Amino acid sequence: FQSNAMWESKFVKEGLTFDDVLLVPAKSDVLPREVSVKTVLSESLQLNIPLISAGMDTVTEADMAIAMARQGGLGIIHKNMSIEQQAEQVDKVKRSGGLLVGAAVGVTADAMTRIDALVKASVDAIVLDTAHGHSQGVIDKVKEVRAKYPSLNIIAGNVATAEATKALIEAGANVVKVGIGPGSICTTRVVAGVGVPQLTAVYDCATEARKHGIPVIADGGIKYSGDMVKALAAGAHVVMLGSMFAGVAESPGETEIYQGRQFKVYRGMGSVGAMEKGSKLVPEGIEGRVPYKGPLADTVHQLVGGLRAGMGYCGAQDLEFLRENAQFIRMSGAGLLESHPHHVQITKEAPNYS
Amino acid sequence: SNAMWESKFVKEGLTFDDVLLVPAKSDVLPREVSVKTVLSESLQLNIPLISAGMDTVTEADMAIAMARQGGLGIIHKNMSIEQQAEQVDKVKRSGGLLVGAAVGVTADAMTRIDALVKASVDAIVLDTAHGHSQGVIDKVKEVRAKYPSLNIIAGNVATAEATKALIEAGANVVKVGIGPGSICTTRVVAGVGVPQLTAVYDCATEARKHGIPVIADGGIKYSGDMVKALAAGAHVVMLGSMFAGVAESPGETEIYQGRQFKVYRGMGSVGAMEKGKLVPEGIEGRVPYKGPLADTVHQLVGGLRAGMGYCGAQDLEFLRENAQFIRMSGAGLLESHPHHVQITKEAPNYS
Amino acid sequence: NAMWESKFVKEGLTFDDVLLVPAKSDVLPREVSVKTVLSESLQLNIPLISAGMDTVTEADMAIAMARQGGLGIIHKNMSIEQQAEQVDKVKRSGGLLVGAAVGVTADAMTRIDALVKASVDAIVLDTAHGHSQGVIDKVKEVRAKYPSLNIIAGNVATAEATKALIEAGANVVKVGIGPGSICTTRVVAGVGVPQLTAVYDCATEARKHGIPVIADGGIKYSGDMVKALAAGAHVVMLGSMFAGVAESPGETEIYQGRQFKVYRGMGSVGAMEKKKLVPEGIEGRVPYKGPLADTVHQLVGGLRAGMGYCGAQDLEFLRENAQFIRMSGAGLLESHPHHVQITKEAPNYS
Amino acid sequence: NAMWESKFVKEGLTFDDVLLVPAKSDVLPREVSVKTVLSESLQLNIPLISAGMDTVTEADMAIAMARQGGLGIIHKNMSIEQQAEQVDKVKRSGGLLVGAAVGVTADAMTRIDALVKASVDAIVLDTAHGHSQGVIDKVKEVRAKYPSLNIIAGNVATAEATKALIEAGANVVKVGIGPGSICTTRVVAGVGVPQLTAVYDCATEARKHGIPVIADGGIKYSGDMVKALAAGAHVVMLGSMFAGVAESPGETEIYQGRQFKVYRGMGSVGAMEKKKLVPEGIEGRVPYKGPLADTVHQLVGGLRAGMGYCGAQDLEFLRENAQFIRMSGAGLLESHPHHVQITKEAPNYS
Ligand SMILES: C=C(C)c1cccc(C(C)(C)NC(=O)Nc2ccc(Cl)c(N[C@@H]3OC[C@@H](O)[C@@H](O)[C@H]3O)c2)c1
Ligand SMILES: C=C(C)c1cccc(C(C)(C)NC(=O)Nc2ccc(Cl)c(N[C@@H]3OC[C@@H](O)[C@@H](O)[C@H]3O)c2)c1
Ligand SMILES: C=C(C)c1cccc(C(C)(C)NC(=O)Nc2ccc(Cl)c(N[C@@H]3OC[C@@H](O)[C@@H](O)[C@H]3O)c2)c1
Ligand SMILES: C=C(C)c1cccc(C(C)(C)NC(=O)Nc2ccc(Cl)c(N[C@@H]3OC[C@@H](O)[C@@H](O)[C@H]3O)c2)c1
Ligand SMILES: O=c1[nH]cnc2c1ncn2[C@@H]1O[C@H](COP(=O)(O)O)[C@@H](O)[C@H]1O
Ligand SMILES: O=c1[nH]cnc2c1ncn2[C@@H]1O[C@H](COP(=O)(O)O)[C@@H](O)[C@H]1O
Ligand SMILES: O=c1[nH]cnc2c1ncn2[C@@H]1O[C@H](COP(=O)(O)O)[C@@H](O)[C@H]1O
Ligand SMILES: O=c1[nH]cnc2c1ncn2[C@@H]1O[C@H](COP(=O)(O)O)[C@@H](O)[C@H]1O
Ligand SMILES: [K+]
Ligand SMILES: [K+]
Ligand SMILES: [K+]
Ligand SMILES: [K+]
Repeated sequence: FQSNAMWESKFVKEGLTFDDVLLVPAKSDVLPREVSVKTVLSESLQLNIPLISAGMDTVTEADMAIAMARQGGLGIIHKNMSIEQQAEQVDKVKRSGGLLVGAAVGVTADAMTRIDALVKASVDAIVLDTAHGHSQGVIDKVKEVRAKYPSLNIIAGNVATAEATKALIEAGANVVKVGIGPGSICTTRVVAGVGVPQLTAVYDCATEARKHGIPVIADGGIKYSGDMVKALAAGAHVVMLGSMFAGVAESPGETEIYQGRQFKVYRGMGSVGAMEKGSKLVPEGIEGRVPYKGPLADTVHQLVGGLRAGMGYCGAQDLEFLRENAQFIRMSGAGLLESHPHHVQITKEAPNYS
Repeated sequence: SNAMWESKFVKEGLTFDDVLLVPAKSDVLPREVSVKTVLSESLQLNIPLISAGMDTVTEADMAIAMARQGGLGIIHKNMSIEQQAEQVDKVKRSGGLLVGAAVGVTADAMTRIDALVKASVDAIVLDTAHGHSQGVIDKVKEVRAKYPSLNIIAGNVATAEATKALIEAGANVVKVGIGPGSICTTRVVAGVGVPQLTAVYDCATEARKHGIPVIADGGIKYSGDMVKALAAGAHVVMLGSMFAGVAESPGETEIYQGRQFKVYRGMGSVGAMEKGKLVPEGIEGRVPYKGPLADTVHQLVGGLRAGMGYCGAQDLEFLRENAQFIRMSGAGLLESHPHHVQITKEAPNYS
Repeated sequence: NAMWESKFVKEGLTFDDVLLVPAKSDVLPREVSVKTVLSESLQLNIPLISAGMDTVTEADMAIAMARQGGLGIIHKNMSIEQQAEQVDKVKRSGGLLVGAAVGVTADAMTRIDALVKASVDAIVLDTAHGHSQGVIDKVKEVRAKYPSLNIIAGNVATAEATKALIEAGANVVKVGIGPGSICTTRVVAGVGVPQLTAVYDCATEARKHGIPVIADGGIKYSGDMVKALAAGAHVVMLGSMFAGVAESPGETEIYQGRQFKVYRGMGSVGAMEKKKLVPEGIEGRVPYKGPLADTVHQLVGGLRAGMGYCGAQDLEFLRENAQFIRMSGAGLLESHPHHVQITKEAPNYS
Repeated sequence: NAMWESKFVKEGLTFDDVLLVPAKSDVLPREVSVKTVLSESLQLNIPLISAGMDTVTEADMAIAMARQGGLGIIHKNMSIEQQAEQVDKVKRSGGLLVGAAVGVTADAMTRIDALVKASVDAIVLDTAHGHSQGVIDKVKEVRAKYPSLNIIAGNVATAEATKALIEAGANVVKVGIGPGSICTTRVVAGVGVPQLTAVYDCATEARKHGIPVIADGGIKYSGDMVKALAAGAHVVMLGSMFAGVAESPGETEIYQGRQFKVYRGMGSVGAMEKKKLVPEGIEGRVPYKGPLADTVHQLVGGLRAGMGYCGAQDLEFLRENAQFIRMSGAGLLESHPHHVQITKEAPNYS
């Protein structure tokens, strides 16, 4: 009947994102240079740094995955290519000294065929990427892959609620990817009206996944290295970055001079440009440019450096302590203005602030 | 009694940019969801879109295009009674299409309604600035007593009491929206308004008891705002600025800075009132030319279908009854839009 | 330990935080009564007062304001003789109501005596901090010598300060610490109360004694005046919205083909000159708007629209029954015109 | 589970989130006392300390700050002999008070020995994270060797951190992690506390031991200083507001016809080289302001006006009695001047 308790709970929940909070410094006994940033995603997947490059056609291919793995991270080779081409990218990364590599797979009828070639190429993890992870199609596809490959690392997403996280874990997924709408090139929340603020989404999903011993991945919305520290402190084992990697030298594509500086193309996989590469349509992403940042090593050094400093401020020896003990404090828009530089004209741009 | 003095600053309101829709378990794909909606027995739409009854938005060509897309058009009342009845008759002659017409609360209101009924209009829109007026209530009772089977759309209102008053007067559809229009200054020049998402939610809460649908009119800037309006209790949304740049809109295309634009102004603006001193409650402006209506409608329905898919809603009734929101700050809004990226090209659904 | 734990308890609201809730209405906007009674000998046909500033109100402004049904406050940045002649000029042109600003100094009573001889209708004892012992002692001194004189005291922003001035003998209290468009008090001194909360807090106290309050400062559109009156104020005082009017002092200057007029705070460097100075105001310019009658028509028109939305037959009903709803910053962007390139200016929105 | 469920419970306020509520005042701004006592051997006529940065305070700045009634902290980006000569130069200029900054290294004890022999008045054991064991162990090592030396330890932003440094030997605590105008700690590390909540939380613990705190960073206008003192701080520390005066280190540059001075964070690349460093500061420029005396007069002038609004005859009354009121971003826009095109620059606003 009309006894709709859902009607009066429509506007009950509240959500927080990175710019809403700060990490509260605590007693510390460990220097930043001696903290442990290693993380374990499964029994056959350990990362020395908690950084994964996104599986997008302007972010990660073979050269990016090789450079990411040599930094201690992981690269997800995108799926906007043929099955044999993607397997050739995976095989190229594997032969380069026994490095880790991942590959993205869509939820289509041809998914099992693509996963077969990736497993034959000795892929370490597949990423069942989709816009709405909490669908029956993704759930059924996780179970079919789990039955065929019991020892394969499966990364499933994207989700933003605890119930969605529970459904993917009991379907076979050993890693859950969190993020509906936070991406720098994403318009899902604008054209569809759906999303969860990324920090609340990471906290709600990690709350459910910690009951089963499953890690979660913070995917999208990270603009500065401090946002990565907040995502890990909110419960995530590892973060996935797109915009902060699209400008590095190992990224696909060359440099074009724009506004007098070198720029690189960065576009969403749900944009018009990306969807036509693998084919009106209602897009959920945009196309654009990010500044050129030189080699990947210089960017990863700044990222890890900011994490080590933040863990020093919080007294975290390893990521598990930060995940379980770090406390936040909420601030208003005025607090954000105070957090950034203010009332001073910046002359030289810093390696970690633009 | 100091009850009214102590409750002045108690209520709180939310707009579209304050909230997001929470994803839920989904068994349906966006292309297999149903966007149909029923306002009454004699007024069913294939898509939940109504074009605003404004002189720069909807005339005969716009109403014909809206109906052939599955929606509805409201012929504006800034014309003679014979001209509005003739435009209604043109739309009906184009294949029995659904069409509406706007009527004010004046002395010639019944005369204009008499001519619109003879033209076989499908719905009368008694539109006024303050729907919670005694004159508006009396007019609805005067029309309902004369035409017991006529679809009467009354507005605009923004509170639960006003919704109950118009329903008890005879209105079978209620229009919600005081202030949120893109060309509206009512909240600025008069200080009166209710945040549109809270207004829709409060009016639908009262209207759902009596089985009366509400129209979310004004404030919609992207296709995601329409999803939030329907999820908040609205059966159908009304759009103005989203339809002004469409080729089927009345008025020719102007050239400004080489680009193509179309005039868009509020019915309470100075220019609109001089057509048919003054204290205006709207402004006059221009919007970019968007081309044929079919391209704009495709993007709007596509975002709605994607939104219903995220929420696991097969039909619009499930969205109204089950969709949950989450509140966010301004920082959440900035995260929701694209950010820290130099946009290269404009998207079809993101301007 | 109670004062230490209550430092951050209070919350405050301003005009852009709220909207008025429409209500059942049986009255058309052209039927409403905008009259207001400040005292037995001070009745206004419109709830509008022009601020006592040297770029807003002099003889010509006060004459035009009073003819529209309002009131003008002649500023005090002039000699006693010159201010007495300004007041007499307004009285000699039809017997119009007029007010005059007076500061708290040793010269205060001498200036008040000349204004009273000029048949001034209301003295505005305007100071930066109305909640001081010097201002209170001055109000008792003036009321003792002039029992029938209308005394407007300010500025204050708390219920405690409102009660102190009423018990001192003031019959009208002026509210506003910081919200002025040219004011920097909250920036340079860190002190203030959000104007809508200040009006409501002071009106809550003043209504117990049957004393009206003036909402002074922060009004940038006609809708802000409606909110201030609905929050408990009997009348509003405007500065920036009258500084561009032709009847204001100063000439019109043209900048990039558009006319402007000078507008500055009385605590700015320029006003007090007319290194050792620490100002609490800035100096700037506002667009030229032409005759006062056009601005007043838009102002009263916007008020009549708002009173119609609220079902207020008179200002006393709106003062006691109007309800607000709070909104965020996204609600403010929705309230203003948005996502449309504005082609031409409106007479009440620029 | 308790630590997991309390992650997002606390809420923090900054300067632009609140205003000071005006109260009854029997005291004029010119007759209030702005003196403060940090310890028995460190008393200041005005509550101003210039930051220990290579673009803010050296010998000339500390001399001018001391002659104005404040204190200057010699930065540590120089050899031990250079810093001792700078401290000695300030002492030779009429027995003026001077402070010196010291880092937490193995060289710290040797640097402190040379500063003590130069008759330094207070050392500033400054570091990025004052709530670490190395900073605690260093304070205890310095306190044991110099029981009468004024030790200012920081930086911190938590009551627990304040207690740890107090029990280690520090008689003055410096509050501030993030709010600096040139600081990017909160951006690149994600760590910080809104400055006004940090000052209030740390002063809450410090006052239970009779220990003063220093509000360090985030002050953009004179009103922010009044809020920091009213939040519980005995004295404020300024960097950006002092870097543009003549007495600060560096020389004047020209940019777009105006005069500027270089101002950079000590955690910036330029300050540390004086691509392996991960900086927590930026390099920039600030407009030239002239002699220090003109800036100090506007700062103290804002404090005297704010204390007059609050009815605080001394700084102790302001810390113990001043009440705040919270406001939204709309209230912040009302606080600043608005809807008026500013024509002239005020000596205390932009
Ligand atoms: C004012 C700032 C912020 C600043 C100034 C100059 C330079 C810095 C740099 C950029 C170097 N960043 C920094 O040192 N970050 C930091 C972060 C977290 C922690 Cl826990 C620590 N912990 C230890 O504290 C004790 C002492 O040994 C310190 O040297 C350090 O090793 C340090 C920053
Ligand atoms: C990263 C994003 C957002 C993105 C990337 C590339 C492309 C897209 C596009 C723009 C194509 N939009 C999208 O797919 N929208 C969407 C919306 C709502 C729902 Cl419920 C679904 N549901 C189904 O999920 C399971 C699987 O069947 C999927 O194929 C899908 O049909 C999809 C978006
Ligand atoms: C805001 C919109 C959409 C708008 C559109 C065109 C024009 C207007 C104008 C600018 C004319 N302003 C308006 O009419 N203001 C208004 C304010 C308050 C009240 Cl109470 C009323 N009451 C109505 O008076 C007339 C009659 O319809 C009565 O029945 C009653 O409803 C009207 C505004
Ligand atoms: C409208 C403003 C703000 C303004 C207008 C013109 C000039 C001013 C100036 C810039 C001069 N600042 C000012 O006076 N600041 C102020 C601050 C705090 C207090 Cl407590 C007081 N107390 C007053 O001392 C003198 C005496 O009148 C006392 O009775 C009492 O009123 C004054 C400001
Ligand atoms: O076009 C798209 N629409 C919505 N989300 C996208 C799209 N393309 C990439 N994403 C997401 O955004 C993430 C990277 O965004 P960023 O790191 O914040 O710039 C990816 O890992 C995806 O999860
Ligand atoms: O001038 C006016 N004043 C106030 N509201 C108006 C005016 N003109 C149109 N509207 C409203 O605004 C709606 C369209 O606004 P939009 O869809 O946001 O651009 C219309 O359907 C009316 O409800
Ligand atoms: O310089 C000043 N400092 C602080 N407040 C002022 C100053 N000058 C005028 N005001 C106040 O600001 C009001 C007008 O401001 P406005 O109408 O909002 O622009 C006046 O009536 C005074 O109450
Ligand atoms: O580079 C740095 N990183 C972080 N904080 C800094 C740095 N340099 C100075 N600070 C802090 O910022 C204060 C001055 O900043 P300001 O007065 O707000 O502009 C100093 O007293 C230090 O506490
Ligand atoms: K900062
Ligand atoms: K986004
Ligand atoms: K509007
Ligand atoms: K102001």
